[PDB]
Amino acid sequence: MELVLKDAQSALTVSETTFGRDFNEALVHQVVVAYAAGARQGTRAQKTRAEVTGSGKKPWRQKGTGRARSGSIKSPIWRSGGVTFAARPQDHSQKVNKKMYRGALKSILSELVRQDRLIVVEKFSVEAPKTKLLAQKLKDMALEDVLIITGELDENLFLAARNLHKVDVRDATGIDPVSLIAFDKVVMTADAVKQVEEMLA
Amino acid sequence: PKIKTVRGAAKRFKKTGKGGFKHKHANLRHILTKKATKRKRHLRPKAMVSKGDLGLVIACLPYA
Amino acid sequence: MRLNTLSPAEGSKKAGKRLGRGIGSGLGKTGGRGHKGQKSRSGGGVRRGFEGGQMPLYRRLPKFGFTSRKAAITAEIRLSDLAKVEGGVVDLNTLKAANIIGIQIEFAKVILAGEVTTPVTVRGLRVTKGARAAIEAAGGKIEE
Amino acid sequence: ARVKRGVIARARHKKILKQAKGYYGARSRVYRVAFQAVIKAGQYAYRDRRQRKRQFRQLWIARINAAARQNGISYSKFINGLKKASVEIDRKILADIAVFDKVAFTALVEKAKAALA
RNA sequence: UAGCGGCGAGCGAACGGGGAGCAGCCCAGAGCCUGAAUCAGUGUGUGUGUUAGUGGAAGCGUCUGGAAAGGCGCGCGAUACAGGGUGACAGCCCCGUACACAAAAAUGCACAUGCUGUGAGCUCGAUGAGUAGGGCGGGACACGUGGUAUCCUGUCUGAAUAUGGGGGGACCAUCCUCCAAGGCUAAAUACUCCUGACUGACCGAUAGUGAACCAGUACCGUGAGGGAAAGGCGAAAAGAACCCCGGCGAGGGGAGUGAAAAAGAACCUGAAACCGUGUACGUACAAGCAGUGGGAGCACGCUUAGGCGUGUGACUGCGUACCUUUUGUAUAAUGGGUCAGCGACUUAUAUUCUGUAGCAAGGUUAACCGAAUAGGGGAGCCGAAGGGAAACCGAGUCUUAACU
RNA sequence: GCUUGACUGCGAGCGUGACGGCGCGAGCAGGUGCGAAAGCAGGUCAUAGUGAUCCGGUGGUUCUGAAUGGAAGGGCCAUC
Ligand SMILES: [K+]
Ligand SMILES: [K+]
Ligand SMILES: [K+]
Ligand SMILES: [K+]
Ligand SMILES: [K+]
Ligand SMILES: [K+]
Ligand SMILES: [K+]
Ligand SMILES: [K+]
Ligand SMILES: [K+]
Ligand SMILES: [K+]
Ligand SMILES: [K+]
Ligand SMILES: [K+]
Ligand SMILES: [K+]
Ligand SMILES: [K+]
Ligand SMILES: [K+]
Ligand SMILES: [Mg+2]
Ligand SMILES: [Mg+2]
Ligand SMILES: [Mg+2]
Ligand SMILES: [Mg+2]
Ligand SMILES: [Mg+2]
Ligand SMILES: [Mg+2]
Ligand SMILES: [Mg+2]
Ligand SMILES: [Mg+2]
Ligand SMILES: [Mg+2]
Ligand SMILES: [Mg+2]
Ligand SMILES: [Mg+2]
Ligand SMILES: [Mg+2]
Ligand SMILES: [Mg+2]
Ligand SMILES: [Mg+2]
Ligand SMILES: [Mg+2]
Ligand SMILES: [Mg+2]
Ligand SMILES: [Mg+2]
Ligand SMILES: [Mg+2]
Ligand SMILES: [Mg+2]
Ligand SMILES: [Mg+2]
Ligand SMILES: [Mg+2]
Ligand SMILES: [Mg+2]
Ligand SMILES: [Mg+2]
Ligand SMILES: [Mg+2]
Ligand SMILES: [Mg+2]
Ligand SMILES: [Mg+2]
Ligand SMILES: [Mg+2]
Ligand SMILES: [Mg+2]
Ligand SMILES: [Mg+2]
Ligand SMILES: [Mg+2]
Ligand SMILES: [Mg+2]
Ligand SMILES: [Mg+2]
Ligand SMILES: [Mg+2]
Ligand SMILES: [Mg+2]
Ligand SMILES: [Mg+2]
Ligand SMILES: [Mg+2]
Ligand SMILES: [Mg+2]
Ligand SMILES: [Mg+2]
Ligand SMILES: [Mg+2]
Ligand SMILES: [Mg+2]
Ligand SMILES: [Mg+2]
Ligand SMILES: [Mg+2]
Ligand SMILES: [Mg+2]
Ligand SMILES: [Mg+2]
Ligand SMILES: [Mg+2]
Ligand SMILES: [Mg+2]
Ligand SMILES: [Mg+2]
Repeated sequence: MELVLKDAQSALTVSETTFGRDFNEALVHQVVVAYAAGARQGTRAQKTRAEVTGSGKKPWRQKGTGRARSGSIKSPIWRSGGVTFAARPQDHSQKVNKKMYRGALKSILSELVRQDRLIVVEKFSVEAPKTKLLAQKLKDMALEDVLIITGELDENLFLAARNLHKVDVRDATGIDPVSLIAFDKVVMTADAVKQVEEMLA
Repeated sequence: PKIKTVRGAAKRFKKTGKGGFKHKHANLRHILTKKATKRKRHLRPKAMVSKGDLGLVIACLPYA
Repeated sequence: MRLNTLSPAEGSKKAGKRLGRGIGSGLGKTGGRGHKGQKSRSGGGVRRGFEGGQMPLYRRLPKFGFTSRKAAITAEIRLSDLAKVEGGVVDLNTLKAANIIGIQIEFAKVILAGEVTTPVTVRGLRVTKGARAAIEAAGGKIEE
Repeated sequence: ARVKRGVIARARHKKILKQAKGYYGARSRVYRVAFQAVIKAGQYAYRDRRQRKRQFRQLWIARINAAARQNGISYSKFINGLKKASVEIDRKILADIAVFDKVAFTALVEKAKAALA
């Protein structure tokens, strides 16, 4: 399988397994959901009837008052009482089998190629750490919402991309499944494609 | 936490190849003189747990 | 392929039961617990093996046997494991290095399970009659 | 993810109270009472879709009987006569003709009497 | 798991393996020798942080509007599009932010070199006694006295001390291994009254702290102690000059402000129960879960002028609420005065089954490392073989002297 | 009258039980009694005469034996 470079107009050979496989929606869905679950902080709590501030005194005697029987001022039935099943901090992260993670990335990358959302270049860089330069470069390439994957992340390109919310600049080791789907186009350097090829195999 | 085995059940049942349980027969501990040799002979080999009882045994032995 | 065009496989995500949310649900009111008794109660239900007070099965049957400490340090090797070692000599140490047996295993037996299709020297392991024939038929040898 | 119930609870209560318009006292004002009133109104309406068919047939028969007896024959003989004459006009139509076209009703009675004779 | 266990309920290791972190020393003493090692207290330069700060880019026109940050048009900054504010939603109006800088004085830290005390090196010698061990009682060990090792000791005793002694789960022999009865020692580990910054598929005034508010207050209690309710005018007070009724009232009507005053301070929105005024229709010869099916009349709309719509509902068929609990409830059994708000199958971990996805005779990693949701890490776990109490044998095995 | 089949190992198949269990059983191996032999005999005309498990005792034992040899303790078989 071959992908033509836009600037150079050569032919970078790639594996059919990585860049030409069928889209496994069910697999991709699981990995994308797991990724979003991994982002959750899970920091919260409420107070059970044990944790609400107050006395353990029985509010009124069991029998004879003509009132419903009461035991705790902290009862979840009562205003100001405990939460029946009060939350605690939770870890929402899921296991993703290594092979399912890698399988999902190969499905995603293959689908980006089929949809013409993967753009391979020989090189992508800026002269100075200047946002205006990168903004002009993306205008020249007819790019707007773009994930740029480099083999080695340039400091000038990092700093130039930082204030453009539509643009993100990654190393090949820092690819994630959600980002490949989320951005409209994915620009990869030739060197990045080889590292991703080697990573997924 | 981990389920705890009912340790008394683990001393009385062993899991077989197809997932049944073997046990030792009752009635061969004592008061043996009055029992016929035939009856005792048939109580010597291990037996399989019956269908009605498998649910009870499985509950007791989650790591069988 | 967008974040709002991904769906789970059909059948992969069944909705959980929610008890006590009205007539239409089919689990309203009693929440599938029926009427009264110990099993209807919060925290209600009898322990594992309890039979209502009748001497339970795991107490009316006798204990038997003892546990062998030697069995815990004895392993079985399949013929399919013999090729997995490095360098064509099968002994305890090479089996341990290949992650075939645990490090505390002191005794091992090769059994007729799977196939051996290469000459292997087996040294210091017991071998079954059938495994011996299979190893020797593949040009192997067995050393006590 | 705390959920407040007010907006949905209000809509549900208002839906019931709208169906209880015209009912007396708490039955058009008070949710607990209105809900019972609306369920019972539904139960009766179900029952009375069946009863309506019974009540109308009863009315048609009573009127056919009156009109037949003005023409010198009982309902029971009249119906027998029409069946023997192979007339398949149903009771709703017979009762309508009995009121609105007396002459046509007399012709049906004469047909019935001829089939019986 | 091994075990412990009225062998019940339950309790529950270690060996060994993978990791984090890593560090070793001194006295029980004389000698030779100088005070070499290094830890404390007190200095003082050198950085490096802390306690105030400084600079910090770039926008106009027009439309709607009370007001523009919104729409439309055409520009500009961006190592700054974190965030907050501004009369509606602002990269460019303001405060910031990225980035670059700053300390008279005090101070944490890290090295540096003084002074004070501390003494290393080496050879020769020494090697913790009412102790170990025992008897009795108890306790601790996963181990409940058990066949019970080991540890602690209240009580009574009581060694050998390196040609010696402890341990290896009753005990003995053999072998192996260690040296008690003196002491010190960083790191990996535990926690947050408190300080700063940042974050949240956490709450949003009956929630969230008891407490968004002058709350541990009011209030209750002799006292310990218990313990509330209660947030929102508007962009701006521009918080209503003045006039009128009234008691030089309360309250109101004007006027005026404002985009708005049914935003007027009893102030955003302003539900429901509950209480009124007005209009249409019904209702004073009529018996009951109050509706439902049928249905005239009246009123008001529409208008093929046939009818339709809306409200009401004379008269008439049928018709004993709901929940709960029960063999069975109109039941004269239970519960609810009504409304609004809140109020009950959850969460964690283990285990089994079903569905679904991955990989497949394999599958999968844990801690941890890693800036890494990646990648590393296969220690382990499950599976591919069973039979037997077990030794053991093994596609068989057990049973039995041996199987038809 | 003569005897020890009131045998040991097993058991096709079946009955009866929620289960634990209980019952009936030709036939096979070993060894036996009676009878001349065919054959019969695994107690008694049959149906009551009974007590799970734990804990422990006694005898036996090609099992186990916490460094190793033993032993203790445990297992298995018989029995209380
Ligand atoms: K960016
Ligand atoms: K159920
Ligand atoms: K504008
Ligand atoms: K702003
Ligand atoms: K002593
Ligand atoms: K020694
Ligand atoms: K409180
Ligand atoms: K409160
Ligand atoms: K009626
Ligand atoms: K009752
Ligand atoms: K009563
Ligand atoms: K489950
Ligand atoms: K599964
Ligand atoms: K067999
Ligand atoms: K025989
Ligand atoms: Mg609360
Ligand atoms: Mg991983
Ligand atoms: Mg016995
Ligand atoms: Mg149901
Ligand atoms: Mg109930
Ligand atoms: Mg009952
Ligand atoms: Mg029940
Ligand atoms: Mg309870
Ligand atoms: Mg391994
Ligand atoms: Mg909310
Ligand atoms: Mg109303
Ligand atoms: Mg500025
Ligand atoms: Mg506004
Ligand atoms: Mg010593
Ligand atoms: Mg000792
Ligand atoms: Mg002692
Ligand atoms: Mg002792
Ligand atoms: Mg003692
Ligand atoms: Mg003790
Ligand atoms: Mg014991
Ligand atoms: Mg010892
Ligand atoms: Mg001591
Ligand atoms: Mg509050
Ligand atoms: Mg509110
Ligand atoms: Mg007071
Ligand atoms: Mg305001
Ligand atoms: Mg006034
Ligand atoms: Mg407002
Ligand atoms: Mg208001
Ligand atoms: Mg009238
Ligand atoms: Mg009258
Ligand atoms: Mg009247
Ligand atoms: Mg009346
Ligand atoms: Mg009607
Ligand atoms: Mg009636
Ligand atoms: Mg009753
Ligand atoms: Mg009834
Ligand atoms: Mg009554
Ligand atoms: Mg009642
Ligand atoms: Mg009651
Ligand atoms: Mg009541
Ligand atoms: Mg096995
Ligand atoms: Mg059989
Ligand atoms: Mg006991
Ligand atoms: Mg030994
Ligand atoms: Mg030993
Ligand atoms: Mg023994």
